[PDB]
Amino acid sequence: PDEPVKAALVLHVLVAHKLKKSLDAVPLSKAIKDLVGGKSTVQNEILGDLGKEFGSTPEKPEDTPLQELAEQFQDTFPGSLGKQTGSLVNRLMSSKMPGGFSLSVARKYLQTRWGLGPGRQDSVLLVALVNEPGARLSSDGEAKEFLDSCAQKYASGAGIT
Repeated sequence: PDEPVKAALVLHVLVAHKLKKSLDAVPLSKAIKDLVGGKSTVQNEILGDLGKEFGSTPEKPEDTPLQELAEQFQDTFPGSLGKQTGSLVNRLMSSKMPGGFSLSVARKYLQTRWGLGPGRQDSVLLVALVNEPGARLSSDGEAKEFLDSCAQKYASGAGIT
């Protein structure tokens, strides 16, 4: 069941996080310059977080849509955690979660309750990153409806259990 991350599960997530939009809400099949409109600050900031650890920069950003970037990047993507792509995960993990909820106790619960594996537990924090709560969760038991619903949206992908 275990397989590494696809760039359409790690970087299509990130460009939906900057627009504060949903997964189906972006058209997914058009270029970055046409996505944001004419804001021209987030457009240079999308290439800011698309160029940190990711073999940093492609041959040209604004010619490919959100798939046709990633089909080029699969031979360059080693299945990394993310330096500051994956640091937005820790931002959710400290600002919106109760006291005593760093990534040690979370990654235990993703395996010992549902069963995902470390190759698939990267791609379930990112579907937690697109739907963040508006406030910090006031109890440890609030991770039983927030974090469990991320694996149910992950069940709309490969669909294991």
